Amino acid sequence: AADVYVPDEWEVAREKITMSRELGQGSFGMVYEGVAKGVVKDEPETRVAIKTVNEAASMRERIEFLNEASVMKEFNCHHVVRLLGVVSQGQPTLVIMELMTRGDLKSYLRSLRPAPPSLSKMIQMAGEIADGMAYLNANKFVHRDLAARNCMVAEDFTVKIGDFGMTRDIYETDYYRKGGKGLLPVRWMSPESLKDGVFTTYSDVWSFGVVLWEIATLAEQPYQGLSNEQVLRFVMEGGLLDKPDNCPDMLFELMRMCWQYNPKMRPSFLEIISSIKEEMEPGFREVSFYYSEENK
Ligand SMILES: Nc1ncnc2c1c(-c1cccc(OCc3ccccc3)c1)cn2[C@H]1C[C@@H](CN2CCC2)C1
Repeated sequence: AADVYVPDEWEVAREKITMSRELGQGSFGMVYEGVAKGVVKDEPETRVAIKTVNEAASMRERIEFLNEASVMKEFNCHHVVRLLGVVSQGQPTLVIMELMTRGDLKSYLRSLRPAPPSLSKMIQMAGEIADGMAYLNANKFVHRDLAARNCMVAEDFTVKIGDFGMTRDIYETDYYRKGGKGLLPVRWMSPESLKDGVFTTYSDVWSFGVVLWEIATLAEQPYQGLSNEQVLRFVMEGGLLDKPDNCPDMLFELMRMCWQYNPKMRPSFLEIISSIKEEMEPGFREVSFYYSEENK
């Protein structure tokens, strides 16, 4: 008997992947743009993103890397970035993913600053993100680091849920580190996450509210002008982000619902999609988790 990563149908021969450029570093190591052969059915070649570890010599980072990639093997949603494969045998350890050609949502939103995104465009982004999150929550996954920087933009401008590795510790389920060296995205965090480190579908809804505010401000810094320590206290004392200039009333109203102090008073992602579904593009019905037979 053994409890090591076991190569499966997701394993890809090393010789079938080439890297061509740097895309940037989120969790773990550099992400590269490249090409993988035989990863998509009836495509000989596929443009892909290829993720590495940060520290070559760390077996623990290696195992954690692969455990986190294995989580994605379960996901099949138009609004979540897809896993395409894994190179686990020998070094370097590689994770092969759907290439999101327009980069991260935060960088995208910043690029639109000098007309600004129309309400309809904003709603469309919101519903796509909420749909991805509804799928994940329905599959018992709590993202914990939802933020524009961890949503990704497709060639066709579809927003999809991305990097969830930044705040996952290797030992967390069995062991606690006293005090805590853990990374905490405080400006995106619910009062109960700030208080006790509790992360649920409800705290993901809180972060979603902050992503809406990022969309409406074109990725201004939430609580700009407060330190990290000041944000933590401010939000735990019931502080809220202000309504952005020229924010459509309906969007701010959504933020307000997501930012109920008590987690049980917050909408679910399904309830958010429900409230905005009529303002989504017609194609949303055909690609969404919300309208799929999985949504039961
Ligand atoms: N698919 C992609 N396509 C194109 N670029 C991508 C991605 C992903 C990408 C997308 C989805 C998931 C993901 O982590 C999953 C995971 C988690 C844990 C272990 C193994 C894998 C990475 C990140 N980037 C870029 C690298 C840049 C990071 N920046 C933006 C802020 C810092 C953005």
